[PDB]
Amino acid sequence: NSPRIVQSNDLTEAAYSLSRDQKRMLYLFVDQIRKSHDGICEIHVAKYAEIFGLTSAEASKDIRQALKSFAGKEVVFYYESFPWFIKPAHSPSRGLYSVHINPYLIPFFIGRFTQFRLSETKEITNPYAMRLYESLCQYRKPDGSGIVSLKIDWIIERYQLPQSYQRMPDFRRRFLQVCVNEINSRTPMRLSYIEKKKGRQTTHIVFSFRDI
DNA sequence: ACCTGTGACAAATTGCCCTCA
DNA sequence: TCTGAGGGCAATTTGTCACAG
DNA sequence: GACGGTAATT
DNA sequence: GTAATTACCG
Ligand SMILES: [Mg+2]
Ligand SMILES: [Mg+2]
Repeated sequence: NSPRIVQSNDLTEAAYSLSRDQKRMLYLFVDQIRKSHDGICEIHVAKYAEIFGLTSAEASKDIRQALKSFAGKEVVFYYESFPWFIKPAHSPSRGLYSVHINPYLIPFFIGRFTQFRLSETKEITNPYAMRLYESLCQYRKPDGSGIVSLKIDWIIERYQLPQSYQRMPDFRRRFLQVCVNEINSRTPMRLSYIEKKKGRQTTHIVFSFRDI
């Protein structure tokens, strides 16, 4: 049974922009941190490859490029911004990377919490769909169902959606429908929604879900 | 002016393949 | 030989915007 | 490369 | 023929 990720709701609702590969690595960091400290973590290429059904080569490519793409990335808890890394990653041994997570991030990870097993999200491709599945997990009930109304502006400012998704039809076509379809095809969740409006503008999205 | 969706194009990402220390 | 660090790809997805209703 | 199987050399 | 350590090859 795959690793049970838990995280403070403050991270689920933080403002940041990470790729799929970066979020994948981040889940393992959160797992390492929680089992305890000082903040120094490690990643093995071959274990990553086995976890996500990747080759060693493509695993190596994903880790390396995610890792160099962390530089300058920042995290906002609503309104405080932090860098993810305080030192570049580096490899003491072949197939092994050592990373220095900002120790000031530790209390935001382990605290009003969100939890999901890693197999639920490891087939998801779109990172915004990972964000959506995390925010839905934050409201899930023991039995596996839930319902929540999210404000569109808050979705855009938390997930840092790109500017053209401020136009609602592109928001619908390239984010909402794709990430709902992905969740429904790639997780053990079954998700539906309906739109809440005010005048001509759509202001919130109401998600209902149950477990299969 | 506001809303919706679709058609196109560009930019990014994906799972691939190959090569050599 | 088995790893993994590189070097590439075509097909597909994602981000953007012009245009009609 | 890094590691271990296998022949080779004392 | 054996023993055992070793260069090196895959
Ligand atoms: Mg990859
Ligand atoms: Mg999709």
